[PDB]
Amino acid sequence: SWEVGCGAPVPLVTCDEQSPYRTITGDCNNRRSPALGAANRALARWLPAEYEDGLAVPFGWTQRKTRNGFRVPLAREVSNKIVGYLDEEGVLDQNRSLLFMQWGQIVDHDLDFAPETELGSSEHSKVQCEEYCVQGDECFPIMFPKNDPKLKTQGKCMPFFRAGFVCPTPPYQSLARDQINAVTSFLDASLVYGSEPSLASRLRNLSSPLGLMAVNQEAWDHGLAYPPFNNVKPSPCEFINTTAHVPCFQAGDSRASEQILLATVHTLLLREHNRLARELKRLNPHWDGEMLYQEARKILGAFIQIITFRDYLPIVLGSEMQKWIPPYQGYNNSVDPRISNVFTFAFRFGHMEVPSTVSRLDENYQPWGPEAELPLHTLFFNTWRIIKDGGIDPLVRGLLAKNSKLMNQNKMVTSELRNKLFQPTHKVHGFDLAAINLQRCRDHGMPGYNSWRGFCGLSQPKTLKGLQAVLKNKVLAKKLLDLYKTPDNIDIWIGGNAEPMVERGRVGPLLACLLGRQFQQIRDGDRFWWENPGVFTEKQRDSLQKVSFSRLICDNTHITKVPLHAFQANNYPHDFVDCSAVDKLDLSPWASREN
Ligand code: HEM
Ligand SMILES: *[C@@H]1O[C@H](CO)[C@@H](O[C@@H]2O[C@H](CO)[C@@H](O[C@@H]3O[C@H](CO)[C@@H](O)[C@H](O)[C@@H]3O)[C@H](O)[C@H]2NC(C)=O)[C@H](O)[C@H]1NC(C)=O
Ligand SMILES: *[C@@H]1O[C@H](CO)[C@@H](O[C@@H]2O[C@H](CO)[C@@H](O[C@H]3O[C@H](CO)[C@@H](O)[C@H](O)[C@@H]3O)[C@H](O)[C@H]2NC(C)=O)[C@H](O)[C@H]1NC(C)=O
Ligand SMILES: *[C@@H]1O[C@H](CO)[C@@H](O[C@@H]2O[C@H](CO)[C@@H](O[C@H]3O[C@H](CO)[C@@H](O)[C@H](O)[C@@H]3O)[C@H](O)[C@H]2NC(C)=O)[C@H](O)[C@H]1NC(C)=O
Ligand SMILES: *[C@@H]1O[C@H](CO)[C@@H](O[C@@H]2O[C@H](CO)[C@@H](O)[C@H](O)[C@H]2NC(C)=O)[C@H](O)[C@H]1NC(C)=O
Ligand SMILES: [C-]#N
Ligand SMILES: [Ca+2]
Repeated sequence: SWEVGCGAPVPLVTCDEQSPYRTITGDCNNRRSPALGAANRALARWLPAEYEDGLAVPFGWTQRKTRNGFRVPLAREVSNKIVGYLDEEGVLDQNRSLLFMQWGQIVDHDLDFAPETELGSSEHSKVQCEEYCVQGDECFPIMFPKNDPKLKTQGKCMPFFRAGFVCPTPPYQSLARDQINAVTSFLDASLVYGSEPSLASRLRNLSSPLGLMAVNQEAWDHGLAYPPFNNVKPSPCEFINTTAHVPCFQAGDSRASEQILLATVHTLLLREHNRLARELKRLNPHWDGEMLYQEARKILGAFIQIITFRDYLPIVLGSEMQKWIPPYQGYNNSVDPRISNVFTFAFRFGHMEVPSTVSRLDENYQPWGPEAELPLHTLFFNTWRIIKDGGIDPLVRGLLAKNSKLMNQNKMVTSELRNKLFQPTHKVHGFDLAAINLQRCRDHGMPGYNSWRGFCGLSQPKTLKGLQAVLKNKVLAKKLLDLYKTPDNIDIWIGGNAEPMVERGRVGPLLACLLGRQFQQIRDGDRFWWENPGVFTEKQRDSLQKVSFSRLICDNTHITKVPLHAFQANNYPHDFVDCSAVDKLDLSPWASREN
């Protein structure tokens, strides 16, 4: 191999060795190997990278060069021919709330982020990629095929910059390109507390010794908090309505404002922290701020794991859950906690669960005003609809009352995502998330579909008839091969999502496998898992088993009617109960009795 230790912005420090608290960076989780699982290191590889030049050039870069003998089809074309649909009727998941979608994006943002290459602060490279669609260094444009309506209207391509890689970020050359993960691999609520020490400090309110998180001083939501505005300008959130001039929210993660519902749950998590921090002061008045913040931070993270593994994963993986995530047996120092590259694509199954509209409901769960129901596209980087149009209560009710989009082989990704995506850097509402994913798959050097089928010990179709049988769909199998020419070349993202769903889950055989393995590893390899003996006490754990998202809603909003089981489609009011019927989190076990 080569250089068993490359790396940059890898910061400060080494282990307090006996501290009861996680680092912010993720360091010191594992003792023998302290960097394992930290932020700003390469995504792990379960299989060797597959580039056009075996080193870094993505398949589809140089156009005389084929992959296994054939030209790779354009990203946008695979989007246009296989991913899109018009009829939004009957596309909803009859047994999964919109919260099911939303929680996936959170967990996801807790685990991974491969940021786009920068080297662009007063640059025209950003422009050479935007204005001329010139493929070059880090610019790897998504061209439009002939007859694409976007030609007549936007340009010749959609800009697109490659993701960042390890040793440097400028050119480089020596070995195989590995993409960076800028967040910690552990399910540790980093999307709330940050993954950098610098950032994590800024988010805190270090004026009062109460272990609180910095909150907004310009706007309030019925006496309830809002995360602070981010003051970098230009601001994406400002651009979408210059008259309101409302900036994006500032949070542990940089994506918090990407879409209105993600910002919403970001606020719930911010509010639960401060809530905990002051409930913990009540009980332990001697405690100093640092201890409040840290104990609060520990409880909250405990919260995100419990919800994720008890309530979310079982209805995603389904009958495939037990196969991959057997019951807990304690921490295993030999297990690699790092998020694999391919995961960052397998976990994108969620993109096909995002419905076309977002609704605001009143106190009786009725349409909130004349413009209650909004197009998803008008909500990307939209924070003014929250601050200036209702607060989060109308949105939380939407989450609870409305359905997610069911994945459908004939209706994959909604046009609001496939045709009208807003990107922070740019100005237009016309990017394609489906096309970007596909392009990105090649950017990261993903192996194909069959290499992954194999990895997981499933069959590897080689023929139109073979794919037919796997996909249980003739027309899909036919469209897929007309474009890819062989099942070997199909991109992991679309290839994985095209499979029929497993019994009682929301993904198929190949996806269940990739997702399962990863989640089994972050749990078995995390020294601070909430169930691991020593982290919490008998008594503390016992109380933690009682948490639920419904409760999270009750303590932190003015919604008084909620479902018991928030992840499944619930109807109002039959399925809704009073918050007073919902198990609370008993923090008595956190009291420290003296002398
Ligand atoms: C708008 C977007 C969403 C909803 C309205 C949305 C939703 C999800 C869900 C529900 C996911 C999982 C259950 C999920 C996973 C991942 N996404 Fe993501 N998403 C919206 C928009 C975007 C955009 C834009 C990107 C950037 C893609 C790129 O490569 O440039 C994006 C990415 C991802 C992603 C990769 C994260 C990473 O490792 O960098 C997921 C794992 N989503 N989305
Ligand atoms: C940009 O953002 C502003 C919000 O700052 C949006 O303006 C809002 O527009 C509506 C009407 O178009 C105003 O509401 C009106 O009055 C009452 C509500 O009290 C209602 O009953 C009426 O039917 C009507 O809807 C609202 O007050 C106004 N907000 C302000 C203070 O300007 C605007 O629509 C956004 N424009 C863009 C570019 O999206
Ligand atoms: C909508 O999704 C619901 C959420 O998963 C689902 O509820 C699930 O119902 C089954 C009932 O069979 C439960 O699974 C267990 O049931 C019994 C225990 O009574 C066991 O003997 C079984 O082996 C199995 O372990 C789940 O507990 C329950 N899921 C959750 C998370 O609550 C509904 O059935 C779905 N509704 C429709 C219409 O399909
Ligand atoms: C850091 O922590 C500070 C201490 O909690 C916090 O200051 C407090 O801010 C609240 C809310 O803005 C104020 O409480 C309320 O005051 C009257 C009620 O008497 C209301 O009319 C207000 O609207 C408000 O809800 C307190 O006045 C204030 N506490 C003190 C003693 O100054 C800071 O806001 C926190 N800083 C950040 C950036 O989050
Ligand atoms: C911790 O997990 C590891 C990793 O799976 C397990 O290690 C296995 O150990 C056996 C010998 O006992 C070897 O044959 C395999 O190489 C390992 N499994 C694989 C495929 O990685 C181990 O079971 C766990 N250790 C403890 C103490 O629970
Ligand atoms: C994710 N966006
Ligand atoms: Ca994390």
